[PDB]
Amino acid sequence: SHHMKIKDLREKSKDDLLKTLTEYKKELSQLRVVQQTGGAETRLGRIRPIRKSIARILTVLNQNERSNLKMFYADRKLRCKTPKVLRAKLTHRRRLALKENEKNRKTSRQMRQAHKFPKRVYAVK
Amino acid sequence: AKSYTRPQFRRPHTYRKPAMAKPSNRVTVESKDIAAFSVIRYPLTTDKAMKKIEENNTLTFIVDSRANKTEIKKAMRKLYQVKAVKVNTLIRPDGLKKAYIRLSAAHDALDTANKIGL
Amino acid sequence: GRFKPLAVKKKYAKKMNQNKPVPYWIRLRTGNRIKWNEKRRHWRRTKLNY
Amino acid sequence: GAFMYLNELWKKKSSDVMRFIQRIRSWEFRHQHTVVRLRRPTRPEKARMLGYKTKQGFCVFRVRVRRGGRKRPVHKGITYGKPKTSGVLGMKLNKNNQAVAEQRLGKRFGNLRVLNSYWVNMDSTFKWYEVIAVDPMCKTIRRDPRINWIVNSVHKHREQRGLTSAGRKHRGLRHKGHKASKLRPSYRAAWRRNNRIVFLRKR
Amino acid sequence: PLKALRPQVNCPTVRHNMKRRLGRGFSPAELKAAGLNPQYAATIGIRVDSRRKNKSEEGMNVNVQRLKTYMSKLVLFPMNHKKVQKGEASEEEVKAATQDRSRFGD
RNA sequence: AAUUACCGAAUCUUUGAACGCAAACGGCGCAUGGGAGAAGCUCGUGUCAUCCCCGUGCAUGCCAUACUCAGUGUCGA
RNA sequence: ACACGAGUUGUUCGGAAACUGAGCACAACGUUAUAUCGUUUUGUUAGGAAAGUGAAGGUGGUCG
RNA sequence: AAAGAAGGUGUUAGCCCAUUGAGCCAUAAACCUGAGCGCCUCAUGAACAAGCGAGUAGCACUGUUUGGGAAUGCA
RNA sequence: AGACCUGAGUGUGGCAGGACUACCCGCCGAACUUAAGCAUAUUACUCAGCGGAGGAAAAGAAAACAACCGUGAUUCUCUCAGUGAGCGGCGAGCGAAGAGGGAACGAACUCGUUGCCGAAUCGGGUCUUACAAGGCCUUGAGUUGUGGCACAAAUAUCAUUU
Ligand SMILES: NC[C@@H]1O[C@H](O[C@H]2[C@@H](O)[C@H](O[C@@H]3[C@@H](O)[C@H](N)C[C@H](N)[C@H]3O[C@H]3O[C@H](CO)[C@@H](O)[C@H](O)[C@H]3N)O[C@@H]2CO)[C@H](N)[C@@H](O)[C@@H]1O
Ligand SMILES: [Mg+2]
Ligand SMILES: [Mg+2]
Ligand SMILES: [Mg+2]
Ligand SMILES: [Mg+2]
Ligand SMILES: [Mg+2]
Ligand SMILES: [Mg+2]
Ligand SMILES: [Mg+2]
Ligand SMILES: [Mg+2]
Ligand SMILES: [Mg+2]
Ligand SMILES: [Mg+2]
Repeated sequence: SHHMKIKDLREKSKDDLLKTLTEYKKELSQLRVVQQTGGAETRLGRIRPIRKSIARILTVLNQNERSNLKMFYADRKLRCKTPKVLRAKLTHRRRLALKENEKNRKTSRQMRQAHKFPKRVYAVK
Repeated sequence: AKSYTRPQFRRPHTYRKPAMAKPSNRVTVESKDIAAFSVIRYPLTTDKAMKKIEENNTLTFIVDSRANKTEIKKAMRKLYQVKAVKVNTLIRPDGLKKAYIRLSAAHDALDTANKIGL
Repeated sequence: GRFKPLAVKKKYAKKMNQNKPVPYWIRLRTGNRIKWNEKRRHWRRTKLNY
Repeated sequence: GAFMYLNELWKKKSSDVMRFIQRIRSWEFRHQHTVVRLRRPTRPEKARMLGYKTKQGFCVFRVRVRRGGRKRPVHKGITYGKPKTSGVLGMKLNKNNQAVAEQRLGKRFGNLRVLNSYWVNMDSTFKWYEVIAVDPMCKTIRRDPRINWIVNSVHKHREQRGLTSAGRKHRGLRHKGHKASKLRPSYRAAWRRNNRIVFLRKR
Repeated sequence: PLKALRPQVNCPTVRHNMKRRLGRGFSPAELKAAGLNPQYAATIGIRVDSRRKNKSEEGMNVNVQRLKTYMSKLVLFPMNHKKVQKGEASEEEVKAATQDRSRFGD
């Protein structure tokens, strides 16, 4: 029956997606009254296709909010006020670890000795 | 500073700056229109419930257990175009919260309960 | 008595909703194992003590 | 050089001038807290020897420990069993107080990786040690090649495991030859090695 | 080679005087007697030992001859295989070249 | 628009190191923002007093930092 | 007992919001190899700058 | 049969089924390849008389630890 | 007035806290047992207790072994060696190291000091597709010293354009 496919659901705006969310929370709420007052097994039984299509509208609304907010903090030099829900979640230990732009830092002498005496490729016969 | 008239040195009040308001910490939509479908769940249809619709004026619903009586009245206005004058909530031994909702005597209880359908 | 915390009332409410038998159509599935409920608590035999 | 005058002045610790300065210092240190942060180290010649630089993420704390031996904490001095284990007062801890001072800093200020400390001053009751710590999240410390090793998470509490200089003292790792054969790399690393009943396969 | 070149050193303790084995590295006097920079020799496959003292000329000349043999077998590929910089391979040598798994470098 | 397996995008109640304060309390704050609002006021709309919801900031210690201070500490006009 | 279906309605009732008591022990401070230890109401924390409240007045839109 | 492989199927399966090979297809980074390969930018290899770790080491007493004994290590 | 020093208060950006804990590092630390009793000794520098990491940890680059024709960081293995070592009511019992055959191994480097330089440094801004080992700017730290060059594998300093 009524079943929001997501391909025709990602082309909606933020206002029409909310207007069809109130449409489908309302249709679920007036099937919770037929689930308590008897209920034919055909009218009841549209409880999964509504409740999983509410889950499709909310995952289009939420994936369009993180997309339009990740492209609000990586745009410029505002990346110190980026909220931590939008940052790259790794292991806790991997965020504190030395990045590889760091950790290969070396002395002016340590650069010289790898330039004055570099490791040669060679063979033997 | 100067003019120390008390026997002990209490802390002088420096200038103290307010804290910045952060932009956001939640990335999730929350529709204010669907927000009262979680307050009101479904009506009861028991024998004590059917008697109170006819004889007193009241309607009976399972509501969510973490709502107060004020926000149940406001959900019985936006969902159902009726006026609640009195809500008497009750957390059941089942674990659910049941509300008895008396209408304003400008609104018929059966005319609302046919539109809901029960 | 009358005094209970609501967190004790909501634990006592879960055990009332668990004290229901196995339905009959469970006994008709393919790889069935369950005849009876093995956890039917009675208020006199065994005490929860919440 | 300027170090050589500072270093040889701190070898004259018993002379009348350095006994005056340590007199004043030991007065004003026992009217401070157990753990005190300084802007600059009290001995800059000995702090930089030991690893401190006047960089951004380095920081020095002066830590106080009490002197004397270890009273065994048995109840009422009553202990049981064999008479060799009966002593309460003459027993002595197997960690020096410099290590104990470094562990009291780093168990208290958890976000800081302490490297080693040094002796500052004695009293009849207390000893003081400036413990050099370093902030591993400071951008100066992460980008600097000769100190960025401290940011790696194997150095998290070097003090609690005996990896500082004062830790390596009470482990016996000042010695290498026949004077340390029972204790290289560890006493437990040699106990396990010398006592595990090896079962060769074909035997 | 899978294993770098190691010197021939004697064995200590008069039980083992008449024996020889492979040392840690060539001293920086056997290397200079072979006309070879010790910092440069570590890149072209030679182990170097700054600690060993060379207390006789027979034990020094054995390991110089190991270095003189090794450099004549050495091929030493170019950095840039178009612009050859020094005495290096000539790509008829940088294509016929092989390695050993001879378990000692011998 | 099957179903299953896998995984990158998300959701993830109340708690718990648990950290606004508490706690056999589904309890109570101080700033701040949003909401709903049948009394009022407005020329039924707006606006909306308390009341009532919802988000965020706020444990403590420390490191770095950019402003307000204390000191018969040493100076200095 | 067993199965099924119900049943606990609050401005004022009891509690909390919101009291103090015997006491407890968070912060602070000290101790301890170790905090999982001590002190913490005899008016009362802490070598101990823990009051963020504001009388009166000055500054300039409102009511006699 | 380059496949005999050992699981399933109503009763003992190489032939009933799945398997058991050569290889095909698709890949966020990372990994590996004349330190893969260009461009920009940026570094820079080779040519042309002084001293070196001080409440430290040691020593004494005590305590412990060790095969370490006129004292192995430590406090 | 102002400064410097030593301390506060807030703002901003961060971090520590608990879990696991087989192995590993630091401490703490027994007794039953054995000695045909038992107290030294043994069990055992083990169990239990407390703290702390990692994918391993710890060790590691000679204030080493040797006494040789010498060896050459650490770790591990077989052996040394249940020892004509040693310790021990010299009782019960305990207990190694060097050498040699191997595993691994591109294995080495960084400060401090000294000498020569002296902010050439670091952080924040900002501009280059860029939180550049880039420019340019900053009293913000810093001269109570950040950085560079040389120090046994050494043959030394600055230029510069090839
Ligand atoms: N026959 C009795 C059994 O012997 C078994 O062990 C027997 C053998 O397995 C064991 O042999 C051991 C060998 O396993 C171990 N890996 C090394 C040892 N060299 C051998 O021992 C051998 O040499 C010794 C003298 O050196 C002889 O006394 C002994 O008889 C001989 N088997 O010695 C025992 C003599 O037969 C078990 N210990 C046990 O099941 C049981 O006591
Ligand atoms: Mg050994
Ligand atoms: Mg809480
Ligand atoms: Mg019953
Ligand atoms: Mg001494
Ligand atoms: Mg922990
Ligand atoms: Mg036993
Ligand atoms: Mg017996
Ligand atoms: Mg244990
Ligand atoms: Mg390591
Ligand atoms: Mg320097």
